[PDB]
Amino acid sequence: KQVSWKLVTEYAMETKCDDVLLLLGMYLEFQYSFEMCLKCIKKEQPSHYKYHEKHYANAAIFADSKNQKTICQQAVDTVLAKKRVDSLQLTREQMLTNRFNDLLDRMDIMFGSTGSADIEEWMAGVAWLHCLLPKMDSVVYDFLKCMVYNIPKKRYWLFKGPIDSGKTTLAAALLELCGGKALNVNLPLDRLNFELGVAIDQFLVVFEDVKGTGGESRDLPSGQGINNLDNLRDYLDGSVKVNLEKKHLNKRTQIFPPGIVTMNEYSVPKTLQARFVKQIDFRPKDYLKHCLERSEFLLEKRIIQSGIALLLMLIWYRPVAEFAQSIQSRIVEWKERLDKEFSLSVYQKMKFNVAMGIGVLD
Amino acid sequence: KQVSWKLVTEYAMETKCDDVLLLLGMYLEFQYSFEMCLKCIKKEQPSHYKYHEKHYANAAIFADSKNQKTICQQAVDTVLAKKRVDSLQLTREQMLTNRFNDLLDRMDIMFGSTGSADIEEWMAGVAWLHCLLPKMDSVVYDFLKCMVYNIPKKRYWLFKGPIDSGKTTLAAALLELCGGKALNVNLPLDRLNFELGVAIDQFLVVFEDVKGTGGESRDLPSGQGINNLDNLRDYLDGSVKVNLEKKHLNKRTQIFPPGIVTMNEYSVPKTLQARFVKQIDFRPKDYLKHCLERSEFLLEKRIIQSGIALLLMLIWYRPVAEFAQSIQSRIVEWKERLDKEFSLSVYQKMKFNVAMGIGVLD
Amino acid sequence: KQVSWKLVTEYAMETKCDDVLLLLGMYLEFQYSFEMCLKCIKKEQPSHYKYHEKHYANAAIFADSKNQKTICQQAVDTVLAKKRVDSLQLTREQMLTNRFNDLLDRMDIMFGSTGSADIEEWMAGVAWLHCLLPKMDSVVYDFLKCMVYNIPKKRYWLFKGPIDSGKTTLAAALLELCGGKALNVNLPLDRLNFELGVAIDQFLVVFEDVKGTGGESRDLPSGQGINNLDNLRDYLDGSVKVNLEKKHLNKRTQIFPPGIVTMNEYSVPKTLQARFVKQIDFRPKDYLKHCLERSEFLLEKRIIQSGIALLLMLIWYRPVAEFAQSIQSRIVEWKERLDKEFSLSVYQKMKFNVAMGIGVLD
Amino acid sequence: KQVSWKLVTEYAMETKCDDVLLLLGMYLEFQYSFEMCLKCIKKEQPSHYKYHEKHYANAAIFADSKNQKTICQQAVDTVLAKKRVDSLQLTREQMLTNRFNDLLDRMDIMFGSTGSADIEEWMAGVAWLHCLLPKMDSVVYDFLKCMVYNIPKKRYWLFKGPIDSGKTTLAAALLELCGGKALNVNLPLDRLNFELGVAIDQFLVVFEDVKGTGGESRDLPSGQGINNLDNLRDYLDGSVKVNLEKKHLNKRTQIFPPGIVTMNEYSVPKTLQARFVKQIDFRPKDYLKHCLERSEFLLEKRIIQSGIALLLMLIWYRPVAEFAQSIQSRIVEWKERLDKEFSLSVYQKMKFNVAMGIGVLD
Amino acid sequence: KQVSWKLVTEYAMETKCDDVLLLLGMYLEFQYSFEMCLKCIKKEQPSHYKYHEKHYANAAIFADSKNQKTICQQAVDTVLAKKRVDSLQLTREQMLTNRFNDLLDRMDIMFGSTGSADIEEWMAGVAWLHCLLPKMDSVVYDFLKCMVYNIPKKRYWLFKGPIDSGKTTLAAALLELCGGKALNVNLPLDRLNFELGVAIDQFLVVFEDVKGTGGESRDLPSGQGINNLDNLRDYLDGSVKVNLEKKHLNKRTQIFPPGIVTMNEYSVPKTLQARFVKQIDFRPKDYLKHCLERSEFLLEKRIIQSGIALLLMLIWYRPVAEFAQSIQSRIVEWKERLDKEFSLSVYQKMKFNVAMGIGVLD
Ligand SMILES: [Zn+2]
Ligand SMILES: [Zn+2]
Ligand SMILES: [Zn+2]
Ligand SMILES: [Zn+2]
Ligand SMILES: [Zn+2]
Repeated sequence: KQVSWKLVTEYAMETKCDDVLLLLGMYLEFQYSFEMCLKCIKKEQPSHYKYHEKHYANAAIFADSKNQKTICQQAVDTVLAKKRVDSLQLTREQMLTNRFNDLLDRMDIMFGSTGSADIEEWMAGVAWLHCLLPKMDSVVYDFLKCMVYNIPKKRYWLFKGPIDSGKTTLAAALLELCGGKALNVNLPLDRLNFELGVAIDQFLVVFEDVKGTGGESRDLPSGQGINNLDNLRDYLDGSVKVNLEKKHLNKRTQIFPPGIVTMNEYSVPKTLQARFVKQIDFRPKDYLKHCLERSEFLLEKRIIQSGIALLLMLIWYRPVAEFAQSIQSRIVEWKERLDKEFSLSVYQKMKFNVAMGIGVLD
Repeated sequence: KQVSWKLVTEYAMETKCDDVLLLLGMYLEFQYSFEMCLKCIKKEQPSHYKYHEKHYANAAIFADSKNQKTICQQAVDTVLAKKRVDSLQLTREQMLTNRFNDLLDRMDIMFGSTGSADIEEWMAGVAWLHCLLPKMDSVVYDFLKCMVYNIPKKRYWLFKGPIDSGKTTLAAALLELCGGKALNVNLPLDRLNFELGVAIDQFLVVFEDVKGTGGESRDLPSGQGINNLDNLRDYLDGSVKVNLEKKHLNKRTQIFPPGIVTMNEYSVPKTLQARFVKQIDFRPKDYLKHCLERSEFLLEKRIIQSGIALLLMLIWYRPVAEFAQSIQSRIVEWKERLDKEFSLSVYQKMKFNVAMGIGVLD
Repeated sequence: KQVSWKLVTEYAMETKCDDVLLLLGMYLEFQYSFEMCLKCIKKEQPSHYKYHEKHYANAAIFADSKNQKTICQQAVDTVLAKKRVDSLQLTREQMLTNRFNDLLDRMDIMFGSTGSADIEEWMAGVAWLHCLLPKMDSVVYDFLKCMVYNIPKKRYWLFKGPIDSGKTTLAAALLELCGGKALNVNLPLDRLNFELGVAIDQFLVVFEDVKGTGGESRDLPSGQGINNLDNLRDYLDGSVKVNLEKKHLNKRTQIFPPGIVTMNEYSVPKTLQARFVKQIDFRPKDYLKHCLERSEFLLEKRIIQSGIALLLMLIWYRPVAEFAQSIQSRIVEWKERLDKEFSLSVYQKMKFNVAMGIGVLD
Repeated sequence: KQVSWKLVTEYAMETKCDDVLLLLGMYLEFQYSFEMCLKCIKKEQPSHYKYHEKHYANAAIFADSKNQKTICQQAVDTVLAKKRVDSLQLTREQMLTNRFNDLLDRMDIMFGSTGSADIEEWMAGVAWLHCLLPKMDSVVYDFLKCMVYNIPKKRYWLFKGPIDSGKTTLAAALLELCGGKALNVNLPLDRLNFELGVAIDQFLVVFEDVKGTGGESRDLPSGQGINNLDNLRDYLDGSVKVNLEKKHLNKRTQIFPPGIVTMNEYSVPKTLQARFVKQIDFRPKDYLKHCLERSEFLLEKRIIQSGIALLLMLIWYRPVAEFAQSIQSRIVEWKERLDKEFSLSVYQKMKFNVAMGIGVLD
Repeated sequence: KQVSWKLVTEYAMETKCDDVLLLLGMYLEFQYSFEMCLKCIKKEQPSHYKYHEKHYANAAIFADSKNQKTICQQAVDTVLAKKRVDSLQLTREQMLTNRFNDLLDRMDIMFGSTGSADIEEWMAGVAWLHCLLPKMDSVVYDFLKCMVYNIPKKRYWLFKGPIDSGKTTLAAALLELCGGKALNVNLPLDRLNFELGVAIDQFLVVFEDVKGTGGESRDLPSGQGINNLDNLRDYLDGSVKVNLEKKHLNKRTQIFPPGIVTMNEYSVPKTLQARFVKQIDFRPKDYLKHCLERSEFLLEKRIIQSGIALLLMLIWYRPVAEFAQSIQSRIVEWKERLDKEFSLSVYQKMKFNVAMGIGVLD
């Protein structure tokens, strides 16, 4: 009779779906009676089995509409219209809490009744990560406060180290823990601005492997990335706003996002150095490598690079009140979960096993 | 049933909202009953709580409308249309007063009971800023008269100074007080029109850190800024109109905007120098530097580079009749609030502190 | 009167038809009575005769409809939408089984009573192919497990060999058995992203004939392939996601696909070599060469490079349980047909022939 | 009342019209009573006088429609939708037969009651062509079987010869006899792919005048075309499919089409040579030139370059059963036509006249 | 109420109006009553006064129509559609007669009672032009026959001469008499296709001032024209079709148009020279030069370079039967008017004047 465009927009806003084709393809699965849906019975996809029921009726009418895409276009624009509002209205801590909430939804399913994730292998990831840097759980908390506070000339951390030292991994988990885009400044001074535009609306940015000049004697390729950063002081310390680009034309004007610079031991100009409020030197450690050699699951399952392993470390080490009021109920809920499955002496042993480089789970 | 396109346009026009996705996002939040509206109950957004009730009805119908996007378009074209009308019809002073009303709009909120802004700190900034130059409030006033009057060969100021000397800060605060855009002219003589086109319809312009080839011994980079500036004499003194490029074509033909040129102490050709009606030299001052070290909040909350700090200086030093008739009543309103809050002896101790380099609030 | 958009979409969805002009072309052939339909009477096209009757009615109305094109669009967006859904929700094994069902779909037709394919010849290809490498069926199986498992640093195979050595053939057959795209990386270090973007949503990738600067004496060209590969270590071992360029912008962010690298015997940097979990060397064999000279049909009917030849090898050598539960019944169906058609002693004489270099069917 | 979009699509599909403007302009000529049409009475254009009658009525209503182009747009898309189907469904021999049928329609009018063509001048063209190469009629048949069979590593012929030797002419008639696009590989390695995309959906391709390096001593310009061909082995012998481009993005992936390479006597690398299954050396012959000097009509009327002269040679020399069943009825029909107007001794004399270089028709 | 789209299309078709904005502009002038129409009363525009009355009614309704633009579109597509039809169906002579009718259309107006053209002056031009070359009217006639016949290797004329020698003038007059475009080939060998594409659907072409590298001593520039021409032998002699580029792609495939080549006395390669069926040499003549000095009106009113001057020469010298049957009656009409206006003895004195270099009207 008359397809309800509203319900479709609701489903989209509930699934957080900003892809028109992906929305179309999912709403259409609902057109079949749920009174038999195996996707639901078998709980295949949460984005499906939690809405099929409610939307059967409307999806059945939807499958007969003459402009299903136009409808999905408005549902999507709605998700984007909201993503644009929060962009200007939400505070940074709220930005961070939403990210956090989205990661918990991911964790709720991973370690749930209908999920594959093995939490024991993920706490092993926490043990390995907490052995990568001293007072690692305090570091992540600090980093998070640095990013949310986002204060001029104190918004960037510099990860320096050889390859396979750990900065890339920690810098990756940190990225996913907060949401944000990595960028590449090892480009020609004219190709730069396009890349810099990527950081639009982002919470944080990670300048992956910035290459410098000097050090070719130590087998390190000369690049202009370091040189470009020293020319992007305005961006890094962000005291005033900046104009960002995309679509071959100027878009947003804002405070460049705070972040991390991953580097490979190139000499740094004193003017560049001064832009980093914190520096972390990573050196490859033998036991850590050996631990992995005897714990393939941490790599093959991409656990130690996952921002989830870091959120997990927080929930496990950090005091509840350190989180936002709004999300604390969900945090205590996970602490109890965790505390109920792992004792301290068990988690501690995992850390001991890493130190001995033998296999977290031995 | 029958959504009102004019009611949405009203909302857009009173929010000065030129963003479609944003307008859409804002409006859809009014579909919910405002009775138990927390956003209103907590008064978290002026652009929301001030209009939710009046638009509840309309928004609720808008929610079930099939072309929400199209409705928002017309509302935005109406706002762009109004801005196109002011570009061609308001006097520069009417342009400056609207800008002032807008900043004031923020001040009511920042310093309101919902805002988080500390007015003592923003007055600490007036004091610090008032120690950056001799007779600073008169310096600001003149600039303003200069910009509004926009008179041939007497519309450009040259801020010359080392680094961390204040020119960047004052040029930034001035940029925000009047509206306008910063421009980079240290570019390829052909990738110039690109940037010069950003000046379209802008009130004033600021060429930041113009660099010259001449000079190098004193540690100053190359850049072609000075060079380029000398080839834009017609844009600078504005005796006749000019053709500005944007959208990768020739849009607006207008008198190029007045403004400032920030520079780092190079050799300025006589022909270029003759283009500036006034030139200010900034030399690093220890007390101002030490003072910041002890007055972190000035930089951390981006106060000294705010056009709001400067608007507070005019309201605090200058007489009412100096403002546009249309706004005075609002200024007087502020003077009183301010005079009720700070004694001249208090404000004076503040400048004394900056003078002794010890943080304004001691 | 009132054409059914859903009936056309059904037709499009069951033909996996993503082409609009093509869908339109197909559907308009159903407007004619199927009673005296020669295309059906002669069963010349599965995508036609299998659906003509069910769609006669609809097609006849479609013929007098004013927006046939628009109808076809939605039907295509529905198919693209389904493909967008599988990209994000199927496991790699479910991806491999669909691919297998499709190839099987062809096999039913090629070897059917309407097809022109000689099954003895395609079994001559299994034999020839089974003489190209030791334990070839186990080699194929592993690759498959490798690709499906897509595990960090253990997802790339290196096919190294001269020319006319078999690597090109096997890499082509393997490419068709799993789906995927061939890629050329011997390009300008900037005209690279272009090609790397072709890997988007693909199941596996094949970098064909990667060339290196090192080496030249032995008559091998220059090319920058090896060079480039070494700069794509992150795309190869797939520990973390990557941003792929297509449409002249940044589309999909995904784990780069697993695959093969075909190479012509250059010097492979240790850092690059460490990127391949397995390496196969192909050396020209006389009997295989002579055998082709006498087994023209193998090359002339493009059989040895077919993924169909290889699917026939798995069905012929491998046990049922090795296949996905969902498909086995169809394989068993084929095994029987095959076992009823060829005796092991016959197939063995075939390999003996390839061994003596005299054409498989003597 | 209501314009019949269907009839318009039928006319378009009957005229094989894929040009919207050309369709619009022709359907509109039908709006006038045919009961007086001089275009019909005078039989000016077959595309007009064979449909005016049937379409008057509908064209009269058409001339009053408010969106004649939208209608013509669907008629066209229909012709393209069909051209796309046959692209995937028709066999190569059917592809060739359709071409053949289209050439007969052209010949039916040329030598008909309302046509200008003089068949005697066209049989003179056949006599001249059959004197250009030994057993010429067997050559064309062979070439046609080579093209239809389209077998890997046996799909290309190489025409080598000085200028005005005859390869260009024969290669042109062959092109038109089969339908297909010529391409130019004498382009920069980066401009290549654009050109190569032209061969999409084509029956055959003709690489016109490929220039090499070496031979500048014999007054031959150095080019990179030969060099590019040796880099297009995959394309030439076509054992596996290839990706083709257009519209600045990737389109079809298919077996590159078979064809001819016209060359000017440059040395050929043994690796390139091996790609041509046949080579034909053309040497300018005196009597042939003299014959033309005394037979201007063969050139001024473009007869010896016309694919029609070749189809005519076939019908005249070849046995009916050598053609496809479907088209034989039409072939015997032309043989009788021909046999009724030209005796063997007459045609033979024409061949004798060419040999003597004096004028086919003397 | 209900505007007629066909009536507007009629207006567009009879004005040969291919401009949308222009058509719209013209039509809206008919909405006003034609009773007191001054434009009609004063007969200032044929494209106006000749149709105002018949369209008053329609135009008045058109004025209140909501989609005037869309109506005009169809009317223009109808005119473009007609032109697309003539491109493919008229004989070159029918093309030349339409062109002649059009120029004649102007002549009726220029020399009418509303026009400002002095016919004595335009006959002064025939005389001057008739002294520029021996047997000029026969020279014009031949060119015309040449162009219409468009016969292989006999379609290009070479106008070779110094400067101010007449070649430019005659080539311009000839260009206007037949229709066509001027082309610049002294360009980059890659920015050539651009210009060559302008020849699309044109009747004849004129390569103006082709320059050669050879030669320089005699004060002649460089340019690559001659060079390029020699690489376009296939475009020049038109034995086979060619692919022309426009819209930045490959549009029309056609026989390249016939025409003239204007040149300034360089060295023309034999291979290039063989491309011209006729070559005319222009050498500066004093009397012709002096004559202009005293016959300013010839240059000032752009008469000697007009195709109208030349059409007047054919009507004045040539016999009726030489024209197309379809137009003769109109020519005879003109001959009489002309013979009634000028005696042969008068016209002869005119040539005598040009001969003595003293202005034709003395
Ligand atoms: Zn379901
Ligand atoms: Zn509210
Ligand atoms: Zn059928
Ligand atoms: Zn007719
Ligand atoms: Zn009028």
